[PDB]
Amino acid sequence: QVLAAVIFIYFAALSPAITFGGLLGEKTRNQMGVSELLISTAVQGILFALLGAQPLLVVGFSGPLLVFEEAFFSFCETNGLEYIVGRVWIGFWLILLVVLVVAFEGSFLVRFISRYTQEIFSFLISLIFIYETFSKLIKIFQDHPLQKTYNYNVLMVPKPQGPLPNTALLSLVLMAGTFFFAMMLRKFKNSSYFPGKLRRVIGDFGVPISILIMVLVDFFIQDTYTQKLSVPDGFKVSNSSARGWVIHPLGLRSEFPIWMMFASALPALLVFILIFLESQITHLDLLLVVGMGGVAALFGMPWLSATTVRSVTHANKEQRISGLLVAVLVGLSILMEPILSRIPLAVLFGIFLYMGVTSLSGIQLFDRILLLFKPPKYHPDVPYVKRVKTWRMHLFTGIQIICLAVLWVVKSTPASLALPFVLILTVPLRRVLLPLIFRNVELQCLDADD
Amino acid sequence: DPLQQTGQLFGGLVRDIRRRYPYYLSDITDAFSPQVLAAVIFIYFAALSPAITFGGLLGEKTRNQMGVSELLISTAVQGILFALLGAQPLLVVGFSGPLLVFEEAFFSFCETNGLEYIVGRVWIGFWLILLVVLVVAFEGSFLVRFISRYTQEIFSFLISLIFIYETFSKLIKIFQDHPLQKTYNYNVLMVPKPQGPLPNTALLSLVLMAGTFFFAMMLRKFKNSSYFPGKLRRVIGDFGVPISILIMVLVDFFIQDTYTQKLSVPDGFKVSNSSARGWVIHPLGLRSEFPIWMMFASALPALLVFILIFLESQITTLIVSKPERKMVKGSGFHLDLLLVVGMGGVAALFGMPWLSATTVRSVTHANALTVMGQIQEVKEQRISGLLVAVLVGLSILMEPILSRIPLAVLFGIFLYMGVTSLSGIQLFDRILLLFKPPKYHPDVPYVKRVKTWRMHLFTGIQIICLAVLWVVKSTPASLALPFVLILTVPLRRVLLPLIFRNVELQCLDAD
Ligand SMILES: CCCCCCCC(=O)OC[C@H](COP(=O)(O)O[C@@H]1[C@H](O)[C@H](O)[C@@H](OP(=O)(O)O)[C@H](OP(=O)(O)O)[C@H]1O)OC(=O)CCCCCCC
Ligand SMILES: CCCCCCCCCCCC(=O)OC[C@H](COP(=O)(O)OCC[N+](C)(C)C)OC(=O)CCCCCCCCCCC
Ligand SMILES: *[C@@H]1O[C@H](CO)[C@@H](O)[C@H](O)[C@H]1NC(C)=O
Ligand SMILES: *[C@@H]1O[C@H](CO)[C@@H](O)[C@H](O)[C@H]1NC(C)=O
Ligand SMILES: [Cl-]
Repeated sequence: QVLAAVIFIYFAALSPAITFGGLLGEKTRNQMGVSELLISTAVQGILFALLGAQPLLVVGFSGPLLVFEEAFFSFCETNGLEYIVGRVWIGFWLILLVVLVVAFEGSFLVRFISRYTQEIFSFLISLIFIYETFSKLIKIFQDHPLQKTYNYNVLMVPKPQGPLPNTALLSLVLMAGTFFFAMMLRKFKNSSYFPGKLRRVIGDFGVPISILIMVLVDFFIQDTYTQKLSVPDGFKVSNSSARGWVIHPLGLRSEFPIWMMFASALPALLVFILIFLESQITHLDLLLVVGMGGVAALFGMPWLSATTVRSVTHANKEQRISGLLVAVLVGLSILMEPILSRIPLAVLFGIFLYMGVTSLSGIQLFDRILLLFKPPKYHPDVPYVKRVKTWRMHLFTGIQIICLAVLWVVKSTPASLALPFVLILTVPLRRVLLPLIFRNVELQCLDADD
Repeated sequence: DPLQQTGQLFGGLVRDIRRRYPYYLSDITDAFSPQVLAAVIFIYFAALSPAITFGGLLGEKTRNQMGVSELLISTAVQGILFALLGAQPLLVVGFSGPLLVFEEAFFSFCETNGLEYIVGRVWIGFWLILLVVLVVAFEGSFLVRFISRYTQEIFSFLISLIFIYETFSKLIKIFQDHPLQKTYNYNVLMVPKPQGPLPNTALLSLVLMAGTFFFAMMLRKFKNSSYFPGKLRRVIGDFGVPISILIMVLVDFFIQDTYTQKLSVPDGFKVSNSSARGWVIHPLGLRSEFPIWMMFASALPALLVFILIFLESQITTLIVSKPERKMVKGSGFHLDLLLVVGMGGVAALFGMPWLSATTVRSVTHANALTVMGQIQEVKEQRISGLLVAVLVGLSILMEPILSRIPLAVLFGIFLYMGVTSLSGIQLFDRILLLFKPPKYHPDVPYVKRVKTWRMHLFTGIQIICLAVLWVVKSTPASLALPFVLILTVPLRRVLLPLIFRNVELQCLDAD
């Protein structure tokens, strides 16, 4: 049973890892791509299985880190600075910050983060995925428009340099099909058909089965082009003309400025905020995560977070061996270059939209947002309807919606590096400003801990 | 009882009239509701598009003896008269697939034997009128007492499956006409139709069909949901199919440079081949003399056509007028059979096609007028079918609005129609129960009082019958499909009691 459980924890680890880094590649001009994230996830999984206190957590790239990497990439492109050396110095500031945390007693702010901030954070991260996949679809339709005629001798060796006949519609079809198949396998896992063991096994592999089906569909279409996953053959870096394997803190093409080394403290404090929040939703493990992320930043490798996983690895000392096996197999996943380069990006974007929509379903803020449109006689048995009036809970949800709108406006500004600051500013809003608007009983009934 | 044998001649017809015609003012004023307008807009497309497709196919199979215009005019006139005079006004009278097979087979016979096709059709219609008057006089329609849920559900499931299969085959044909290629010809002529492969036509057709089906199903689910005010929710859910059609038509309208196949109607109210025939067919030949023997040899094709129309039309009437669908105003079988076959025979005199009651269209029309909430009641009237027939008749003059409707949107609508027509069939429920474990079977008598492997054996015998009927539909002896269906009537009554116990037979088969 252990040999079967390590197969399951592979694919559950594989599907975001091949997705996010691909996103990261398209967000970083392949300077920071699939291979860096895969090898970083492998080495950090090995080290976390060997040295971690709690092996129930798994380490991997997540959405908030991707948003921060895009914010820093836009910051560097606007200021003309080098990106990955700034990442190196942010990492150095992370080592010094976390060793100060160890020198102090610990993180005493764990009680200040409430259900308010976690709901706002998760609803913002789920809203980012849908926006990103729809923006990618719009970009594909802008690259290859629906025209009466096309130039049928375009050159495609670096990238398609002109419009193409059926690429945009096939990308839309692949995205919709992958999302639909993932949602229906998720439905089938909770249905009443088939034997229960076989139904649960099939529904547990909902993402890999949909991925395999859509990859087969695109593979058996011969003439139409669809953009594929950019994966190098071996242990090589994604963009060799951009950076080497080891990245010196001084400079690659231009030396790093004196001012931005000491000013690297300000973005590095926000990395620690983002790692702290999503590890709390899912301090020795925080030490290992931040320290390994800062060490891996020297090699141009991504920071990871702490995420929880289902009880399949609990049924596998045994759970530490399973983590080491899945980490070394994630390392060996880069060796399967042909079957990873035959995967379209539209399949991964359908999976991306599926993960966003699935992540929306467990949030009480989303439940109240749906409760805005229902009549008051259809509101459920939950205590925040029986003990809080409909107008008061609607005002509460409207305030949270206003906060989400403020966060989305700030993320759209050029100064989008201040998103963790504005999002941690909701704790002074909850602990100070909300008791002036609401009463007490409504406040312990709405964002009640559980 | 609506299915009884009285000794007085034309007794079933006069009692059908006496039981349905007092409800005429309620049949007029029961339609004053937005759901009836939504049903009109739904059934108009659902009855116009098969008329266009079958008229084009008929004009291809013959030498334009019977084209799109004749089918549209006949459908409009027969629908108007059947709505104004019928005993079951919720039936939809239109062309069907077996009728096309008979018309091409009879055209092949008349071309081989050198006879005139339309005059032979006229004499077939005369014999049809004679046999339907004789059958209604003898009250022969009571024979449909011998059609139980076995034959009804087998026929309804077969028709729904062929509908879904035909829609998917149309989509696959659209893919085959415009394949996914590396390169295309830029100057493809478009005047009769596209003469070659085109980019973005197959995939956009698939996207339009999928989007229309998805919007129809989501707006169906919104009707039974708990969101929005209840009145607004019911109004939006009632117009779910028109809203889906409008949304995807607007999506196709805002895409400029991509070709999609649009709905096309003939121009003007004229015959398809003015040289071959006029408006009125003379029964004593048109250019040559009509032989006397074929005047008497029309009895066998008239019997075949009467058997076809009788079985589809009466099994449709038993399906729509089931007691589980909460029909209260009453139905009619003798009057409906008399009207359908008599107007078919009269329309054959003008060269117009004869028509029958179609199962999928009539079930869709009744389902679009059923008030949900478990079924409370059905909005039954004579205005929705009359307006659908009138709009089919005026659809030639509706060219600027019908030229903007792509065929893929209607293909998604047809897929939605087939999927919703599967619901309500116990054979489909047992087919679904074949895949569920016995833990999750519902609280129905045929699960509680019947062992689960016996229920599965009953379902498997029905699947064997469906497969045999599908094979008969595939082979060129497709006109024997009703007769093979007749073979399911002794199968319930003779062979099944040898292998099943009596309580299991009244539990699995009921009324
Ligand atoms: C490769 C597999 C091929 C199929 C081989 C299938 C061969 C096969 O064994 O299945 C028989 C199975 C019935 O099995 P059976 O009812 O005896 O066993 C029950 C069943 O497994 C339920 O799913 C369980 O409920 P839950 O979910 O745990 O809550 C229940 O557990 P418990 O709670 O009572 O203790 C079990 O007792 O279902 C079918 O009849 C046809 C399924 C459709 C067959 C699909 C045909 C494609
Ligand atoms: C919810 C609704 C879903 C519906 C999906 C239906 C798919 C049917 C596919 C039929 C293909 C076929 O048969 O394609 C046929 C053609 C080749 O035919 P040819 O050589 O021109 O034949 C000419 C024959 N003549 C000469 C008689 C005219 O192949 C292709 O160009 C490749 C089509 C690939 C289809 C993939 C589309 C995406 C499907 C998955 C979406 C999730
Ligand atoms: C990274 O690769 C891209 C191609 O996607 C290239 O345009 C860019 O110049 C590379 N970055 C370098 C060389 O720094
Ligand atoms: C009309 O009839 C003639 C003779 O049967 C035939 O040749 C012709 O194709 C038909 N159709 C048209 C449109 O003329
Ligand atoms: Cl049919």
